[PDB]
Amino acid sequence: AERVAAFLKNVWAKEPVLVASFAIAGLAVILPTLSPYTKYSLMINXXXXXXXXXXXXXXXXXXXXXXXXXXXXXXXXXXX
Amino acid sequence: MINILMLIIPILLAVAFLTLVERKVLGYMQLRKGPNVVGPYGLLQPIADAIKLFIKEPLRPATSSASMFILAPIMALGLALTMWIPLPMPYPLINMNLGVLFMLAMSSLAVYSILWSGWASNSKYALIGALRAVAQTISYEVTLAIILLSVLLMSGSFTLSTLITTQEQMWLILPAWPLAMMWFISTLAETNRAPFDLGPFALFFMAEYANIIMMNIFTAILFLGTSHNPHMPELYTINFTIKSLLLTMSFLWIRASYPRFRYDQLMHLLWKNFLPLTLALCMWHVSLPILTSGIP
Amino acid sequence: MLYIVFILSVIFVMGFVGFSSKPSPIYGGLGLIVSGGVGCGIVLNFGGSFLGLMVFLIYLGGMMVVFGYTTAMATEQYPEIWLSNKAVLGAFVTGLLMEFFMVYYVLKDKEVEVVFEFNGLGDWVIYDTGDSGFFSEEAMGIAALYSYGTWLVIVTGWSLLIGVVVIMEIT
Amino acid sequence: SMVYMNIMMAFTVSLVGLLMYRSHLMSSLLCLEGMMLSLFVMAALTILNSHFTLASMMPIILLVFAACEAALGLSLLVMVSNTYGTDYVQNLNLL
Amino acid sequence: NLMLALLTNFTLATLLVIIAFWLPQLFSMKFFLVAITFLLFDLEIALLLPLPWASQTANLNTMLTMALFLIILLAVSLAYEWTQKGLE
Amino acid sequence: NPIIFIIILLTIMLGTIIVMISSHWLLVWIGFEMNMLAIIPIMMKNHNPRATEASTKYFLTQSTASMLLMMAVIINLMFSGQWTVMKLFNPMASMLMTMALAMKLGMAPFHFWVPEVTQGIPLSSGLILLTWQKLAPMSVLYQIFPSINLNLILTLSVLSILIGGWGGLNQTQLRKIMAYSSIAHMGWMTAVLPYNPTMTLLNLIIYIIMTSTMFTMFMANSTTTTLSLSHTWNKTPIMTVLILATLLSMGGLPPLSGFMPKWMIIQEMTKNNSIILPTFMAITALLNLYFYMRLTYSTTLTMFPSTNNMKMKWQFPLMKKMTFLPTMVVLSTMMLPLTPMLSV
Amino acid sequence: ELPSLEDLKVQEVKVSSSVLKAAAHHYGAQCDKPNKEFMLCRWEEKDPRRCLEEGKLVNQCALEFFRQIKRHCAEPFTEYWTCIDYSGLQLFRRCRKQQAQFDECVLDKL
Amino acid sequence: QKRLGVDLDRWMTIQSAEQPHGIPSRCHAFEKEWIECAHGIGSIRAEKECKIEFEDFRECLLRQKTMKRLHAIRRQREKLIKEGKYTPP
Amino acid sequence: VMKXXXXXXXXXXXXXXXXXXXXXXXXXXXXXXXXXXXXXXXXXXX
Amino acid sequence: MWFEVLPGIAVMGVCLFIPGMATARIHRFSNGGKEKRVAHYPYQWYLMERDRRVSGVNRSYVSK
Repeated sequence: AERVAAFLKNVWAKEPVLVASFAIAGLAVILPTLSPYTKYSLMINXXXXXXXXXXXXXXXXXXXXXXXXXXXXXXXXXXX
Repeated sequence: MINILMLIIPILLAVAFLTLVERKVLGYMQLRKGPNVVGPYGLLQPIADAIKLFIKEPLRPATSSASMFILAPIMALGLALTMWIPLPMPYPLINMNLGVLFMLAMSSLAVYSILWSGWASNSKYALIGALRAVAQTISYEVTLAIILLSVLLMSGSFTLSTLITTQEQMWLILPAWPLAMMWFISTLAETNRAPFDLGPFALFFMAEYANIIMMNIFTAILFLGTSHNPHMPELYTINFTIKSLLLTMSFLWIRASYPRFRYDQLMHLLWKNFLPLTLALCMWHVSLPILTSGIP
Repeated sequence: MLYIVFILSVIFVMGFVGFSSKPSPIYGGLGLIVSGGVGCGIVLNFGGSFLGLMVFLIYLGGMMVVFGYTTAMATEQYPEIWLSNKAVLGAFVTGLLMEFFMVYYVLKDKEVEVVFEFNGLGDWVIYDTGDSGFFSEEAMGIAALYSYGTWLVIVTGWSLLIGVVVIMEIT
Repeated sequence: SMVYMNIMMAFTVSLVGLLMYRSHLMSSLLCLEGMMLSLFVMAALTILNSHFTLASMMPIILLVFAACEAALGLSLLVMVSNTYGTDYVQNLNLL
Repeated sequence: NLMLALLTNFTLATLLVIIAFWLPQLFSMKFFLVAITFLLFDLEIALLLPLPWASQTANLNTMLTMALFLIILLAVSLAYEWTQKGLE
Repeated sequence: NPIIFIIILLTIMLGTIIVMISSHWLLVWIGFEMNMLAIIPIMMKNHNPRATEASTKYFLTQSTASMLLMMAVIINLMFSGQWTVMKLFNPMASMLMTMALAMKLGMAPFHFWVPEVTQGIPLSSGLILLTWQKLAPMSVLYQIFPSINLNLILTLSVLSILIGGWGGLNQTQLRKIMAYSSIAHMGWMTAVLPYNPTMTLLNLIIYIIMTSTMFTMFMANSTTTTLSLSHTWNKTPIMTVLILATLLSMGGLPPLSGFMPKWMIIQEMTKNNSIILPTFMAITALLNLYFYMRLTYSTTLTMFPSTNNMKMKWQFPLMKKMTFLPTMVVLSTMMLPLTPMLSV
Repeated sequence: ELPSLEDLKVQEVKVSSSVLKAAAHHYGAQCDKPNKEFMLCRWEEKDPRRCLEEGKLVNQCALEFFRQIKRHCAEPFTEYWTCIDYSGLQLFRRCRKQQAQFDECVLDKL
Repeated sequence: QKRLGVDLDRWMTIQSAEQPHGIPSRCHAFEKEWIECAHGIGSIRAEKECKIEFEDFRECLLRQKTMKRLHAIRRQREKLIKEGKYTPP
Repeated sequence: VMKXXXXXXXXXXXXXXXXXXXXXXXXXXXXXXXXXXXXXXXXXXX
Repeated sequence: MWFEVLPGIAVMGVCLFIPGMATARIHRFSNGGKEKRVAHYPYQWYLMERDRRVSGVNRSYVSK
């Protein structure tokens, strides 16, 4: 190594707080794209209804039923 | 509405009795003894200082610039007491729509107290010395804003009541481990004498000591709490008083143990040492509720 | 007593009377504390706690604080008393008579103005809103957003990059 | 109608206060802060009453650009006090 | 009321001033750059204020790219500050 | 200055792009104030007492200009409440819109800063950044061409050529003459805006190019008529021939392509039953020509500015657009009279 | 403008407390059709002037649901209601133990 | 616009547009008339065809027509002092 | 209104089809104590 | 020893202990249930508005 081994141990000796400024902020950018866990957070965020629900008048339609518990609609059940 | 009067007079007593604890803890840290000649264990001195400094002790005017010198204690004592209002002591006095925004603003408005006192004296050596003390207070409020915005980003909104609910079993010291060290240093901003030091003298530091208790309780909510328990408000308050005073001893610890930083090197602590660390943590605390689901 | 916004709006103009008048930059500096702090209350009364506290954090927690430095850098030590100053008191007395004389005409609700718009009652229609929303509402419950307005975030970032670089080149 | 008769009046009073001078150049920049403060309140009332929700971010952006001018123009004021003794409108050289 | 809480604090603060006075009977341009940096950073903090407030409802893929971007330029401004800052 | 001077210069280029490509009222507000933060460092440059005085006089006039413009934006919420740049929808907001844009431009009542700002600029590179800056308020005026009252635009256009035509007669400073030709040309700009918004964009094209040809030929350092005098014999004699093509073109002369604005501005106005105004335009334009009449005698004559010191080494300036642009500035009236359609 | 008559508003309304209604979200499951009819009326026709007869059915069905709780399992419901008001603004926390006592009584009924 | 924004979106300018979550405008229904009336160039240069739908829309933001009406009721209520006045609540 | 000119009909709006909130600004002029309590969501906040 | 220091903490275990107890014990007198509700968002305020409309005209917090 020409600068990988040379210009790393010098940074630990001369101001090692600057190592933390690039590494922790670096992991803040790279890790969100790599991890297959960000998909779950988007699912519940859209599922949480802040506004009141709206009923649509159905004329021959699928995947829609009554307000009572039935196998219809989205209704996220990701890890209970 | 008697509650406001129950958050001024016993609060001013806590500021009055602080001078004893500052003299006794630092005393035992220096192998000397605290006050004893005054009362049973020197407990009658905070009232004795109040009669001494206010009644017979006069003020020789340097210039007395009409509106100022009498306006600066209003910005000192008044703004320090308004900070007590939104504090989530079981059920707070008129709970704010946003808690910490009122907390950060009135602390940043407390900068004027040392500014108007700099204008109060005609001498140029006083105001240049004053602006140097403003420079310390002005800089560490940037870090005070950043650390707060990264702690809240983990859990809760700006409301102070939601900061109790997040600490049901786990303190915010452990997830914000470098920030717990960072916030403790940044609280030493309003002329705390531990990092660096610059109407009458008496009531001026009565506001400055009040801000020390204010930051001590503010640390005891943002980082401490243990539980809430709505059934018994007594069990929370007894536990809170121990947690808050243990941090109050630590401000009497840094002042006792550590010398002045050199003003320039204190400004080299910020921007060069603190701000690259806090912003990297601020970057890190943005990603955390997105990496793993947790946006309340 | 019955009015909330209208009483504070008079104090708001009263602060600006000290800006039309020139009572030295120190006393004029006190205007931004009085009119600024009351200026929060005018915003706060209609709703939106976040936007009302923005003046507390920036104008009262930065802007005038930095303006406190420059008063010490140039034109410092002593402010001259406005009672002794000529025409400064004259601008002050004419400034208040443009507002206080008008308030007497605002009494009995409606008033004649330079513009076509009238004063009105300002008690029942003071809020101008019924129930509107419920949870996370009041227009400023979700006030600022990085979503949708992605372009505005970049350009604000550009100007704040300019500010740090440019002032360094000036001084 | 009711409130707008005062905050528009405060804007016109500050408009006079800018262009009127008593030799102090610090007071003009102080009035520029007031001008943006009066523009802040006038924008706030129009957005908060008529529930826009989207336009609420706009005075926050306006607040940023308020401080952009009231610092970079303030830095030039310091440069006048570096070249000359004290800041005055009367102290000029340009023809 | 909020005004009832405020006025009671200020009136008793001024009352102590009445006791304090009536009752007794007998230069450097380098520090300006600090105020400049402070005010310019405040607005970036003001733009970074709605972080634990707007992330609850809005899309995360659109926000994260923009949220970090403000802190990046907040550090890039400091990167320009490092090359000849001052003796203070 | 290294890359940072180019970055600052690029943000003025980017700043006007926000003004050009826009739909929101606060978006153009940012675009104007993006320039305010970016012109000032180039206004300073050489650490001068004149530069400090010019920048402070530039800021305090143009900061008040933007805040008057923001009032027009807020009244657009008071009435209608639509934030799309098309119409003011008010007889009150239109007054505070046009007068605020008049402050940023060199229009009649707010002209006093223009000559004293131009004097305080250190270099010819900074002198371009006022003539190019006038594109930004002109771009907004093209967008809001209706709903704006004739009584407070055309009066400001007529008076500007009057005060511009008398404002350079008692001046010898080369920067001051260019600053008052700016005030003179702005009267020809806003006069078209009611009588078809087209040709105002072409009037910019002719003006911006013709002004840029001047300062690029003023790279050989000259601040006064007497300093530009020592150029005929001590310096190159072919350079005096090419400046002659730009001096005479700024005034109303038909063989040169500086008559191409004065071609269509009169033509479009006469179509709409107005003859008494275009008469007043052309006669006052001769006073604008009269500055260059006495300024051509600095180059055509000997005038005796010999100076004992003679330059042997050849001059090497920037001269970026000093060759391509004067060829278009001298002759285009025969080349492209159909360019009215191509531009707008 | 022409508004509705003086005797248009339905009798017997707002007898229940604010948090008493919030205590049971079983109202979302049982008696849901008349609530959804009024909801669909509002999005189609924005005016309250036309959709008021549907709202009369809402107020009538609401009383039919609460009277069933008045007849059967009044003891565990009121105990859950005293629990829900004793807490601050949590409204669901520190009351899960008494929520176990509820539903168990209701399980005997439909 | 002097230069149009083609193949890119940066608008979100007009009222009653895409909501932040689902929050409505105070004058949402009135612009549903106004935008639909003036989507073509017919009432843009003349502005006479949509005069009926503009007056009601101007009434929504200012409420000046209701302000003059409520003042007339309040003045006549003050006229009933020491006369035939009655208060139901 | 009995001797004046107002009919108290048709409303202020000329559309007479949409009909907005209407009594958001009105909400009865009589009894000011009830009106002050109704428009106090931000003020006091209890 | 600590027979001198801890009385300085015990006096703080009264005066600083007051604001926590005074804010809690006051709800006994203001309410017949030891609770005061905070709005935060317009939905919870409307619930408080209809609570004053039902049974107790003046009182905000009341059963049934």
